[PDB]
Amino acid sequence: QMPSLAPMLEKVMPSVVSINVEGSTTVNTPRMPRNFQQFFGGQQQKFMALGSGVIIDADKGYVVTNNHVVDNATVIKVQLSDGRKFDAKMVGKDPRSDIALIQIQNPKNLTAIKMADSDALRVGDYTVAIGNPFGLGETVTSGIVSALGRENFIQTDAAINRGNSGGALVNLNGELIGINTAILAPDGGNIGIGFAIPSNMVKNLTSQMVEYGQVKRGELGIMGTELNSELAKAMKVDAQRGAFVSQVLPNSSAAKAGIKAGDVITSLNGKPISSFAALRAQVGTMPVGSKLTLGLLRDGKQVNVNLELQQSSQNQVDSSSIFNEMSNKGKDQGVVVNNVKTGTPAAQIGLKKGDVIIGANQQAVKNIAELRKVLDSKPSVLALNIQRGDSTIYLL
Amino acid sequence: QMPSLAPMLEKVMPSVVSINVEGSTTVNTPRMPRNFQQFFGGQQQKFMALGSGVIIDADKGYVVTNNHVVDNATVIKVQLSDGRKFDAKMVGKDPRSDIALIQIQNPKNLTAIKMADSDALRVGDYTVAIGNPFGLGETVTSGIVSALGRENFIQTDAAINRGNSGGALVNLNGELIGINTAILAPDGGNIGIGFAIPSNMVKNLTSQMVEYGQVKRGELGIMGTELNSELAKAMKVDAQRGAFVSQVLPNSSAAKAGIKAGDVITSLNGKPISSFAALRAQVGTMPVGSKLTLGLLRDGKQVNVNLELQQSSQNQVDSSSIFNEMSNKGKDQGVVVNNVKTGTPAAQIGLKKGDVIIGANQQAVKNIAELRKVLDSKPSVLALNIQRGDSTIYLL
Amino acid sequence: QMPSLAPMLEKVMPSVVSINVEGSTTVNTPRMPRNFQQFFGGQQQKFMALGSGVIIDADKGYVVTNNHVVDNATVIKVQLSDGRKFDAKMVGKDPRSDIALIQIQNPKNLTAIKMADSDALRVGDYTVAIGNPFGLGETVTSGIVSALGRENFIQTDAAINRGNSGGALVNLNGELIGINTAILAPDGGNIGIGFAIPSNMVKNLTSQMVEYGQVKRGELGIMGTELNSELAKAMKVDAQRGAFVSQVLPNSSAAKAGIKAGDVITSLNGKPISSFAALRAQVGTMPVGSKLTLGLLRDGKQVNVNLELQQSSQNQVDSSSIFNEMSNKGKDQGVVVNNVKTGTPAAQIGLKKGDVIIGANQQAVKNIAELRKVLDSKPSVLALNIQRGDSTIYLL
Amino acid sequence: AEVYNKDGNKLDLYGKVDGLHYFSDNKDVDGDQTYMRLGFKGETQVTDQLTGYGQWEYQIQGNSAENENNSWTRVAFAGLKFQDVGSFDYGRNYGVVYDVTSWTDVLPEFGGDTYGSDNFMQQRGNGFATYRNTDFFGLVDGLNFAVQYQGKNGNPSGEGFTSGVTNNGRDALRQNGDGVGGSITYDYEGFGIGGAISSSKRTDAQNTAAYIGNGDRAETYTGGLKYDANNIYLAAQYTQTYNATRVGSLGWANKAQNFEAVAQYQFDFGLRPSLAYLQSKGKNLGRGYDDEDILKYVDVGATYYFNKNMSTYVDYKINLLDDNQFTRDAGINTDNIVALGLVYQF
Repeated sequence: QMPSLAPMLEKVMPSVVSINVEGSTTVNTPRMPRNFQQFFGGQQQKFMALGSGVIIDADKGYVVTNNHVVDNATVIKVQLSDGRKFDAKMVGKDPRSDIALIQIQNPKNLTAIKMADSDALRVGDYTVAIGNPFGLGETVTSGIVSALGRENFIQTDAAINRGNSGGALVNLNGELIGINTAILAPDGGNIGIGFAIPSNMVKNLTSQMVEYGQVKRGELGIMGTELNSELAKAMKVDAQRGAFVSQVLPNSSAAKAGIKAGDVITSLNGKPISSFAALRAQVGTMPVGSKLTLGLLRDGKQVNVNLELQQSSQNQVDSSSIFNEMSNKGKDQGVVVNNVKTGTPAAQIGLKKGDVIIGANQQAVKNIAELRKVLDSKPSVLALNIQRGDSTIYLL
Repeated sequence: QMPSLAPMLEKVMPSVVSINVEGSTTVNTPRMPRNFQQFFGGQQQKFMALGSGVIIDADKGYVVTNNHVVDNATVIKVQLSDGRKFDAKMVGKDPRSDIALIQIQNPKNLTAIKMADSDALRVGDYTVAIGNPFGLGETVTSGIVSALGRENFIQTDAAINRGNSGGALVNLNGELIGINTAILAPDGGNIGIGFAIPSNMVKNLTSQMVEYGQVKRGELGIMGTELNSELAKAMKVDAQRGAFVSQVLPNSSAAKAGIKAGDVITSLNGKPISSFAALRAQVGTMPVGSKLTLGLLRDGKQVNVNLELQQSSQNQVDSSSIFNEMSNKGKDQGVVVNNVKTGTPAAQIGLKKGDVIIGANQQAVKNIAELRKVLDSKPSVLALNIQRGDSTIYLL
Repeated sequence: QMPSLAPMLEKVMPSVVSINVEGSTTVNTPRMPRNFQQFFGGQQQKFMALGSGVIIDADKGYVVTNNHVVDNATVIKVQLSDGRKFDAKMVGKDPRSDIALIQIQNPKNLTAIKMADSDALRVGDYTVAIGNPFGLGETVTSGIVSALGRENFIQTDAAINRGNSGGALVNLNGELIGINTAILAPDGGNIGIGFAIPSNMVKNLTSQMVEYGQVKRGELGIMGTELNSELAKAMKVDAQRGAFVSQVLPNSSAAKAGIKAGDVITSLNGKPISSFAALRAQVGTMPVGSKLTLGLLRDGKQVNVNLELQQSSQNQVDSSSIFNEMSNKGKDQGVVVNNVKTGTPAAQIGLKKGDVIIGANQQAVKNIAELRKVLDSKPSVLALNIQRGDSTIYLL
Repeated sequence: AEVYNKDGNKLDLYGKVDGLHYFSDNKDVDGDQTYMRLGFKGETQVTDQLTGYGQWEYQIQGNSAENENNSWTRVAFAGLKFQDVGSFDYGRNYGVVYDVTSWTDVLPEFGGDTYGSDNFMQQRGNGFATYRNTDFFGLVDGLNFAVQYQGKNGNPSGEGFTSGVTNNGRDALRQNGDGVGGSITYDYEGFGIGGAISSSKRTDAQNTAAYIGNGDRAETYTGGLKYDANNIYLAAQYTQTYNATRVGSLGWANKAQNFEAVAQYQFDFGLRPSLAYLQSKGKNLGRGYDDEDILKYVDVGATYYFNKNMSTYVDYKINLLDDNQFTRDAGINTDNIVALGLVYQF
């Protein structure tokens, strides 16, 4: 009869799930009355998000999805394409790539998609996207590979006018080639065409979340922008062709090793650095503990140093199956906890600002994958062998 | 050589027509001067509309189209794809589905599309839309079946960025699978993807207009909305999870049988009613004279009753081939006329607010299809055997 | 395995180039301060443009592109798909069609696309567009022939949501079928679907630029609009159904021969003229020196006359390989120079407002193609045998 | 800043950048409100008695992305001044009613909003011909008066209007027919007393069923009082209007009674706290609205002056309007707003 994508879609759909997130966040307190002819310029607020995800491990119930959907989640629900409902928990997330991993709680008879090799993609190749555009459900749209970046973001015309960046990008064989994302951050929604992380990168970032707790991406800990910013002018910067250092992050390697706002990096390991962009991307091709010597500019300053795990990708209330923001520290040198909060449920448990945890409630916790591997096997007695540098206490 | 949709399009185009509507409406009288820095807050006004339609009966010259195009028409013109021009008259319309039927006056050598079976549609299936996007003519665009609702609105990516909801949705065999619509009422234009009524529903709604004068859809005659509305708050509604009754329609079954604004329906024939939506859709799966008992909420009130034909789908100046708003009454119990107007051309003929017409100017008029079947055969002498309940007069 | 457009795209891409234009223009001088709650109502300003082009002559390095990209260029750069960079110079442009021709300076090993026959296009035919949507590079998108005008602008759904009107439109065989354009002038960006000039017209307009210096399109030299304009009302025009003459252009044939603002043309060579539109398009189907008698309306006025080359398509600093706005004059009757500027680099060389150039620095210059053919072969000694009517001087 | 002063011509080029943020439950006003203003005032000595001048001021919003520009002209006028006789100027300028109401328009961010721009002769507007006499021929120190005419600003041109058009036409909420007004103020030592009256023809576009407050003319009557000495600033104004006060987007108030009061103190160390109250009470509004508050708020704020070129402020609009049908229909803000600003000026 007539050609159709329905035959492979039937072998694919069981792997695509819907995701309903419920969570809260801090919003500013509304000042009243409200005057709409007056252009001006803390409380938790519940919000609801919804997106798609792809079953990537049928046994473990591992579902890949966008970080812009599950971010700040308190409750994450998943509904299979056959209608069965499950609960899910955060296992990992990485805001850079806008990719996150979750785990269906109590999976039973699941189907996982097969991942194809991103590296074999070519522009005229056919593409099919599957997502939940406006909430009304699971929509599939078709097209082709528009641009192969060459980070290799995949570009495709199988998008959706005014809709939210769905999820799965699949080839004509039903294999996963990329997860569609949203490059319009803290928004969701597209620029006109579609951007996907390639399947090979998805596989890679995803395994890290599993086997470590987070992705090994080191940060230079500087924060800044281009040489056009109001501060590059309001501070008049000499020789403009590089990355403007607006501030050096606290307790960072850039901070520790030496550097101060103003200097404009001009190179990284000999190579020219013409824009924060160039730099932000280059430092992203280097895993923790790496050493990268870069040239700065004040009069003619330059240094060499080693970076540590970034702070963007971190964990929260999913390490201890219970409930309560740690992350990994250097190589397999335990799990270092970061900025504690105000509610202080975890600080209340004797955990400060820089407390490592090499003791797996008794054993070795070189990382959050392991640590969490124990706070899930023996939920009975828990004594966190934490040692924030000196103090080696054992709280419950 | 190379594949192409041109070969089937050539067998399809003769069935697609263009439609030019001319008509008027009531607009408010402009207050002058005009101050664009002052956000404020009867006369007929001519307007022009244009859309596409599909020839569905070559002999009778029956063309299906959107109700948002022909609504309020005074003059409706049709131009075939070969360029022949004709006049058309309203035969039916149904605002819910946004579907309307018209008849080419004096057809000669027409081609009708074959309708395929909507029920056999599947998501990866290929789709082709044909319409008049910006007026500039007849545009065809292609794609696939995105979502099969499952009312079964069909969702497809063969739409158009910023254009008006065209008309025909056809499969790769040139058969009609759906008529594209506009879910952005009293606007036309899409949300980002395309919504079509399925061909099987089109066939069904369309035959009703032919063989009855209108579609048999009973209304519960309540009007209201959700439990979020300003009135659900400004009136503080207890137990919020249902349909808010803002008002009970006059001379209605809800009115007649018993009900008053405020009560929030909680169920319909035992089943839960969590939103006006749910309800508006459920009452739409029930033809006139049906009986549906529903539970209300005031303190704990509930009733049972039978509904009558809705008022949205009605007729006007097309029943009497002449010129001048009736509709059907219950089963084949004549044709009941509704709200007369101000110009009073038909009221001037001895027709009040509730005047039935069982007399076909001499015969049986159980319905508008029949009635109109007579005011078209014998346009000589006309005596309307109308009886508005008691008075059984015979006007000309 | 699976079907793909990648195999023909690999035979096509080497012909598609990227184009970076740098140039300036006259902007108004900003008045400060700036009050954003105050709706109000000369200096050169540099700007940057970028677009795509198609190699159309491998030997001569001839690249076709949109006039909205190269217009006002001072510097035009081209980058092949393999990454080789070249410089380019204007050889021709035509704002009506929004089509321009350029020449790579110093081509080496180039590939040209094959042009297919536009006339054989049909609506269901498959289409593929190649362009640089948001600057980020060369994107290809696919689709079909939506509308075949029938000027034959091609309409296709292979466009891009919110992006700039790319360039090449190619069929499934990799042959050029149209150059995509922007009908949203002095903007770039689409209406929702794509508009392309057909390949056969591209071939035709393009050769003219080569063999003459510009396209032979005669103008009636009137300027005006429809009968709705504020001036058609503010001046109350009797019998409204034609083209409103707002002004007769200076030194024009309309001016010379006879005509004055107000008259509304009603016909052109016997045929009805119901809109400026109709007229602007009809006068565009007539090459210079043609004779077209049209009927005007004042009380009942009508005349006959012969038009000359339009002024929209002209040349500037590319005739003399050096640097400095001429155009062609009638048949091969030399090259007539038009409105000189303020910097006066060329006026400074003894060239007034109406100076012809039949002397090729010694030879025959019936046209800009020839003239420029000499100011490129012998860049040594240059004596412009110009004669602006009477004065036959010989400047350097 | 005076950037030119030579051979009897002076040019002052001035401006400010206000890095500004609003905090509000009302998301239509919430967020970045950064803006800049630029202007010039020039004067030329014609004779010892006669001076010519011109002034221009422009606001450019600093809170938009680069694909748009939101900017406007605040004032633009040229004039002549004769020593001990008076002055005349023409252009976009302030209406003479503002001579009195300006006295309470001294708040860090808010205030001055019982009226608006392009609002008959109440504030900034087009086509003002303004005559002023200072000190009564120099024979009564501190006594000033003004008489002003405003030409019609009507329907836009080129939009199919068949009456009431002007070259610079606009929407009806910002139109005006011909108007005339006057002001008198007297200031002795620290004290000030003042009054103003305006009367403008209303255009046909303004008097349609689409707008509340239909009427032949817009009239305003204003009284004001001021005290400004010993580091204390006190002022109050009361205005009665007829078919002149906008009611959001609905049109105008048949009658309105407007009141504004402010109290401010200047500490030696640079802090200037401010307290104010504003209200606008509309009467006989039509469409069943009857009597309604158009505006009602208490404003508490403070500015810190680092010097004459740098300052920072917080202003807190405590909005006493309640969310009701009327304010919803008119689109009037009923939420509180906190503004925080940091201002460089020259």
